[PDB]
Amino acid sequence: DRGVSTFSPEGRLFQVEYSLEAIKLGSTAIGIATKEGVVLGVEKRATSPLLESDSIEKIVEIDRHIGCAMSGLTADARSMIEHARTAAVTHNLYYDEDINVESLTQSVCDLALRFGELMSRPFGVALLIAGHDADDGYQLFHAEPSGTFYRYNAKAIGSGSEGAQAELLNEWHSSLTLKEAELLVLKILKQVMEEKLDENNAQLSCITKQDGFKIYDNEKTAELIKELKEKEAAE
Amino acid sequence: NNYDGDTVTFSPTGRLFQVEYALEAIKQGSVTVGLRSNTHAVLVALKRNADELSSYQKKIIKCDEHMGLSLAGLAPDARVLSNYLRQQCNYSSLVFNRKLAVERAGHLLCDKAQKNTQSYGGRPYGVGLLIIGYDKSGAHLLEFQPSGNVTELYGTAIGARSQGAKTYLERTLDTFIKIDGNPDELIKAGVEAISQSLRDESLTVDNLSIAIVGKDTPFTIYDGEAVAKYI
Amino acid sequence: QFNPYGDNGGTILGIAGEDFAVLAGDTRNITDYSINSRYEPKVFDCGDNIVMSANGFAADGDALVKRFKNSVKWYHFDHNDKKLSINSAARNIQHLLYSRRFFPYYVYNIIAGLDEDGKGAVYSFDPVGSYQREQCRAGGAAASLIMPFLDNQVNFKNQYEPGTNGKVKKPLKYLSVEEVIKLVRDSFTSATERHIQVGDGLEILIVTKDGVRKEFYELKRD
Amino acid sequence: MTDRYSFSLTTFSPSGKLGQIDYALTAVKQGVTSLGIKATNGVVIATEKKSSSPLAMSETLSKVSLLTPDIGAVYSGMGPDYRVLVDKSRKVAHTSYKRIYGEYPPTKLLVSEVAKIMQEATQSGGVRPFGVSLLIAGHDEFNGFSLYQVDPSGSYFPWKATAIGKGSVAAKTFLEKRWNDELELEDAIHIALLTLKESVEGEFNGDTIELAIIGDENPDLLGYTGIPTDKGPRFRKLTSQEINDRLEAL
Amino acid sequence: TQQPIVTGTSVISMKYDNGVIIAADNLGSYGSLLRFNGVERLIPVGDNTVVGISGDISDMQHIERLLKDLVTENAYDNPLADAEEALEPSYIFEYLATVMYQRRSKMNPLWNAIIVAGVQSNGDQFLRYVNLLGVTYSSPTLATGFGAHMANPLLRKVVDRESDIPKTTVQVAEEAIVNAMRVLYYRDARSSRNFSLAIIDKNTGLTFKKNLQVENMKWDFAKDIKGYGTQKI
Amino acid sequence: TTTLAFKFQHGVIAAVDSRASAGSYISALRVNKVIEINPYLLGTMSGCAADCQYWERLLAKECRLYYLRNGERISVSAASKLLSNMMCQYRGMGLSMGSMICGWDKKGPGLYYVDEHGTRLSGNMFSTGSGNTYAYGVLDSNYKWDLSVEDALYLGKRSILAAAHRDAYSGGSVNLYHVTEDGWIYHGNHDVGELFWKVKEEEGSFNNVIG
Amino acid sequence: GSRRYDSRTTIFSPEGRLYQVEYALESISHAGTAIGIMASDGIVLAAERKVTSTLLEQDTSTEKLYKLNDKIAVAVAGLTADAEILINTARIHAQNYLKTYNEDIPVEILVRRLSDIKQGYTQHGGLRPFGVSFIYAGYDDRYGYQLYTSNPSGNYTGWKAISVGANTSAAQTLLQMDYKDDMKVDDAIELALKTLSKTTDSSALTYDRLEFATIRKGANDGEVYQKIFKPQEIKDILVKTGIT
Amino acid sequence: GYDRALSIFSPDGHIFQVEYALEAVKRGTCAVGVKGKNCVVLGCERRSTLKLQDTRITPSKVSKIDSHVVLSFSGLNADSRILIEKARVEAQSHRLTLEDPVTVEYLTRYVAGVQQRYTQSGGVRPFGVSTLIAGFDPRDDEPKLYQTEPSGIYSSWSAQTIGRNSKTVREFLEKNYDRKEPPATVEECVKLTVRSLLEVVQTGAKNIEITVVKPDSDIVALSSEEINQYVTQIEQEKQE
Ligand SMILES: [Mg+2]
Ligand SMILES: [Mg+2]
Repeated sequence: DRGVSTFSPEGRLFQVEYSLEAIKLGSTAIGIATKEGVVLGVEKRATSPLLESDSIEKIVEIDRHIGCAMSGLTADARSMIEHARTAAVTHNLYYDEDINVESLTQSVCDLALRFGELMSRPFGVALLIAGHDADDGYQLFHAEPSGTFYRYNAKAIGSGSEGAQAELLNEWHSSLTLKEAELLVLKILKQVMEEKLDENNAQLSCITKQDGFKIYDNEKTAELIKELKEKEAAE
Repeated sequence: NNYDGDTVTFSPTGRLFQVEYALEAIKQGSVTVGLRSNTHAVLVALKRNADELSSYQKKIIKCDEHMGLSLAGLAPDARVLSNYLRQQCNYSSLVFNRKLAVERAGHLLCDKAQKNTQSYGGRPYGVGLLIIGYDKSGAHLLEFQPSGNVTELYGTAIGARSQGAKTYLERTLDTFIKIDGNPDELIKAGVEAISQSLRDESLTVDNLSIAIVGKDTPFTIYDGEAVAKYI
Repeated sequence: QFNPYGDNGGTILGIAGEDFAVLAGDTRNITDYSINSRYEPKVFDCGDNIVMSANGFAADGDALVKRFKNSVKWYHFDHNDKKLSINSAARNIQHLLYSRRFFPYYVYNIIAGLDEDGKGAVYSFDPVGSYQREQCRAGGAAASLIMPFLDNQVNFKNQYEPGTNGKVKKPLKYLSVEEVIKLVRDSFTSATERHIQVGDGLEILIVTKDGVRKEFYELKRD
Repeated sequence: MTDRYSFSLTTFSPSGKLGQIDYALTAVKQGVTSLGIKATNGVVIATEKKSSSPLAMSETLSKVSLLTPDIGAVYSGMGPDYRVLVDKSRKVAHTSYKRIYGEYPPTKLLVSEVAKIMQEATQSGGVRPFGVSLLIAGHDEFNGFSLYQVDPSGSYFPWKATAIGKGSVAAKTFLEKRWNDELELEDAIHIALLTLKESVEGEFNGDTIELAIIGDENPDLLGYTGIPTDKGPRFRKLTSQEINDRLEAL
Repeated sequence: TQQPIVTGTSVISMKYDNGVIIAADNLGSYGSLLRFNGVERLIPVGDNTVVGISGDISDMQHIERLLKDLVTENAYDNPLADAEEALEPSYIFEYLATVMYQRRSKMNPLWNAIIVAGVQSNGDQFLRYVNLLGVTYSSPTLATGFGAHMANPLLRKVVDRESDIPKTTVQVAEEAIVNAMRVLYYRDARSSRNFSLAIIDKNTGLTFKKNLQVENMKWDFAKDIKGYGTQKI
Repeated sequence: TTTLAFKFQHGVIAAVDSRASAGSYISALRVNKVIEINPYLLGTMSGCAADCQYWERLLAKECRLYYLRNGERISVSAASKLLSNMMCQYRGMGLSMGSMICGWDKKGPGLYYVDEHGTRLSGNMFSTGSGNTYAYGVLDSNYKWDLSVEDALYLGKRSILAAAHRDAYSGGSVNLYHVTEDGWIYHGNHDVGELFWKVKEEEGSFNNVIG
Repeated sequence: GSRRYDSRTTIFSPEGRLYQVEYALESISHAGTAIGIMASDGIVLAAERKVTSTLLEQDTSTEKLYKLNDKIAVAVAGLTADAEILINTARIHAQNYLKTYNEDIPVEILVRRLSDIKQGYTQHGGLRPFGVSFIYAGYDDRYGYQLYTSNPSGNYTGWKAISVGANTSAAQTLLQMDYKDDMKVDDAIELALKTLSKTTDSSALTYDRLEFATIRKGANDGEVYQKIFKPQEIKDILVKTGIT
Repeated sequence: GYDRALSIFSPDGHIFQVEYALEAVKRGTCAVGVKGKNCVVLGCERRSTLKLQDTRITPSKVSKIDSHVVLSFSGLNADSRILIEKARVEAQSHRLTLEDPVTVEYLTRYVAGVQQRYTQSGGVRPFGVSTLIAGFDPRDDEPKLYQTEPSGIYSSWSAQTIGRNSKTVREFLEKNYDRKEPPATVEECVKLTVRSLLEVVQTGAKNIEITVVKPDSDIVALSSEEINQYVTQIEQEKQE
């Protein structure tokens, strides 16, 4: 056939480029970073009404100060999360402190290109890693299967990503509040989702310095959705 | 064509296409410039962002107090190679109480890259490196290609549109080599060199990355408002 | 039979002030009844405003210091040039020591610096990795000669206020760097008189927010 | 380096055929004819010494080989494959039997060990099957005289008499007409020589024919005296003269 | 773990104003047997370093080969092997000290006591000790074995501290070293009269002196010594 | 050294001395012999301080990872078991560890003794160290399940004092901890020298000692 | 490198089938038919040797029926050499169990073990599967008399009566027609031979083309006896049942 | 060792080996899981192409992983045994190291992890198996039902079906299963499970297996006659 670590004539790794196509088929995940916190939101996308939607876990805690959202082949994310949690806790063991968000992200991205003929293929999932540390404040990173990670003020991944990213391009500014970010994620999720957005098929979360990483209750999110509907009807 | 499926295969004309494709990844990468005098050596790098919300990808990596490099191509491969350099620099210090010569560092990088071009299963590195350093024989600038070829130069550039900066340095050769004991003027020449590779975009405060090493100057990277002075 | 361990003598002393810290140690290196060197530095600046001394078997002490200095270097590389706090350094050293739990570094180690609130800090280690923060700690050969004196003159132990007759303790007033250095010098001058492995010279490293400063004093050479 | 062929080179085709085994059998078919006949008091195995050149000393090339003192082997197909199988068969008779039980293995079990080796070359990674069919003749106390065929697949069958290689189809028909359950060893040798003449084109004599027997114990070939229970090997290779003597009574 | 078989006794050394001096006798003892009389225990590395070794001779010969290989390896792909990137005393010492400590940490030591004497690129004197335990120390005077007990006291009378080094000439330093070697010959039962002496000076380079002998010895007073107390004859 | 811990109506008390000796020489007057694994788990320490510190801080890592994976706080039984299984790996190697794992989980307050042998015992009361026999005497004669938090704290405090007085290798100061379902609560450092005279006067005990 | 020559023996087809397993089953369909019939008082194993010769030494020959231990036997369909590898492994497993628990291995446990080995070759290793299908006839004190089959996929199932090898479609229909639950060994013996006689590709069914075995509690009192039939005994039972 | 990357991405971002493993599941006999208010029922299809089968000894479709958790599947039978064995070992390993039995979710997560591992490890192919894992957590009376598939994804279901014609029985369950009021009793839960299989099965004879799992390690498999009574009652109500 051909090597798994083969370069194309254009100078790209075939397998890495193909894994990016798998991520495009994944459900939408959006992250928005503010000076009051970073918000993470995901489309759950249940394949059937009999599937209990609260068992869909596409937003995950890595540490008290770091959260993570996923898009693509979500089964691949489990070992990445396990490594991230181990790296975060191990650093606390060695250094009696919280680990930097960038250092955590870099540790996850080191796994990415460990494939060949190590694992047999790249990961088929992209991660939005959000967190806070004392040195660089609130941060949002986009970790890819290429091993590359970009920091973002706001980022969307998944099937509705380019439409959402264009929307995030217009909406984001450096003075956003946490509440404004929450509604903004909900607004853009509602725009790109196939089914009508509600508290059962969409999930919110955030990371603040005080309270750390928190996944939002369906009751809490439902109120924010109702608040969104009213403010859009307000003009 | 039929001979580019893996790195272990020569073409009928004696070419290694996988290595050439890895070389192509460097050409897609953002421009970075290297140049030196007899007292200092300078790296200048144009960082690239994903979009307006994103950060600008870091291009320069410190290897020791007296050595470091800039990258163009696959960033993770630069991290692997720079980590290797950090270890080798460190082995020399711990075992021999000796700072690693820049020329020897180049020889080590050449040999590491070479092993990936002759064996089955692996792939060539998809990144180019510009290594600067100051050792017992003064200032140095190296250009690394993932073919294994390492070259000691007065100045150079790699990445997209790097030919413009390279021609400029070829003209300015006699001038910038003489900039001794003046770090700011040497950086200026590097910033002017990398400017010959720009189109549509210009050098902004979070776009530009500069590093310097010299006689009484540890390897230090300048980003953010620290490079506004040179814009 | 080959004995991989040895005893190079020496004595060290770390005292934590209110906004400073000192780590002192004699410069004499010995084996048995012979002097190897009258000036062989034992306390080192490891960077990030941290000073360190591994007293006991010099070969293991030099190896541990060398490794910790290396751990500082890689902490910078791995975590975006972040400053290594004294408490993080202490925890890291625990793991360096316990990696040899079954073939230990035969050294009693002390580090000194400032905590993240700017206050003086001293951490003390045993050969196998147990550690804890302290205000005052003497280590090495003449540790037993010095510590009782420091309990008395630094923490005012067994000292009460005249007139009360044991009812009111002497209040724990803070000491200046000049006061601490006097106690350090008198500690080593006294140790030098009654301990044969202590002498030749005394080197003190003082740590403040401004950085690391050194002071050297002669001791008796007999 | 490293052997990176850790996958099977013999695989089932859509029709259920194991190609490499079939092709190994084709190589055996091209090989020189060899045969075996079992008598009441012995077994004979025989083949043609197809000399590649007249300058070659064909005595130095042994197609019929002693495996144990009471077991012998002959082949058809690829000679080098046979030679290494004989080396392995001799060794396995010691390692997996004699060093355990203090005696040589019975014919059927040594055949079983050889068969296993050949089967493994049909399934293990990065190897082709052996391109030989073996005829193994032997004797042991509890089973008596026996003759076995072993194919490239590792399958083995016991025979009263059989032939393999070039003219096996014609030779097996010839043996069917002549064989009975009352043959003496000398009768089997006579039939072997008759059968073998049909497949031989050129010279037919003791120097161009290789023939051995499993028969009576040979105390003259033991090499020592003093132990009553040790009576000598039952395997014996016939000399060039001994073959020619029987070709006059042919 | 082993035991030393063929051994070399004291190595002595000291710093002076423009360089260092190092000396060691030419004997290879086999217990109390003075077996080998032509053993060179001072091994020069280039033109700026001399490594003096005591203890096990088979291990000394091994170290000698490591140093020889070090010079070969340093020259590889090194245009400045005879200039800026030549081996320094500090490089050579640190390498040996790394090896010695690693070997003791595997419980298979090189049964030696080593003194590396030399002059650095910048003209600084280098003098440092390392032994089978990986223990290192530096001093204006350094000596191994018996030399530590008898030579150091004499050499320290010349250079008692760092400030005495600039005041000490090569003639005074060599004289002190030569006297110390005589004292060791009087008092060390595993010493020989023949020795080697090396001077590494920042101006005059490496001067290696072979086939030296202890001379000007005092023995005449022995004729008057009779008995062990009461005997007069 | 003297450490104890016991279960009672409103949780578990944990009390320890503070002395460390190198032969007859008192190397430390103030070591922390309680390890704050996490906000709901405590570990006392006897034996080698390094083994206790290292393996129990590593236990905290495992307990935190457990909570992240399962989204639920680890039990005292499971935590104590993880620790005992670490010990069994270095079984025979020479580790020295004797600690009480104290906590509050679903089954209520919990207390497990764990040592280097791999022993793991559930119980209402434990005491380890060179002065444990003295502490057991005070505990056994005054312990009830019906104890108030105030009286229980004093009991553990008084039991350490008993050991500190008689045992030469126990003393310095007393560290108290109270473990609730909302987490552990630190109840201070108490100098034995000052505590002895205080208790002697108020309680009338230690008549034989002149004060 | 080596990848070029890799057939990839352990992959799914687009339809979700294992190529090599399917092709191994195709191979087995050309092997001599083997039949197993379970009765209330024992089990019968009957099998057809493939186009034999008159010069084949039948009385010392074994290509179909093998003994695993005193309580369990197997009938083989496919590559005989492949079968012997598995058979020896099964014999060792039975003895391992006996050594460990001091009890004879239950039939299913042995069957599961061999079937797991077959399975492994279809999922990992990159080797061709064993081209073998087994019929297991055995007895233990839990389930009594048991028949199982396993094929190259590593899948195994229990049966009252079953065939493997050639003409299993025709054979299974004939067995399904005449089999009853209250059947006895002597009746099962007859059914097996009658089924082979009708499904055989040969002109006539004779003793030299058959291997036969029974597992009976027809052993003196509460115990089980395995009987591998001799050539003369197969000739007698053929006359008794009225086939020759 | 054999290290060949069998599960790899294609240009369109698909891992065909994982997708072809799902086709093996599609071929497998139908399995269904329905959780009531105080129980979970696992129904399984038995294809009647195989008669003369010995049902005493033939591997049953539902397997106990522990005394309180069960596992059924659709797909390759041989593959499922490996997952079952691993699950059973992990269940005992958990009891031994943590002193509590596994939760149903934990056991599911483990099995799903094994399946995932076999989609990006060298030299191995994915499991051609989807599983339904059901039971009750220790000292808990809330029913649990999970599903896993070759890719390694898993999720909780009020009711779910896998295997051949699972599209049809899922269609039935989606219109017949009410979340606000799940089958209140064991009877209602079993009845709904049998009804769902009768949409696909053929004959309601020995083709339907039913296993009821109740809290506190109360697991029982229904017999032919017990199931036959459900089959009888369903069609008699249907004749109207
Ligand atoms: Mg003194
Ligand atoms: Mg006491």
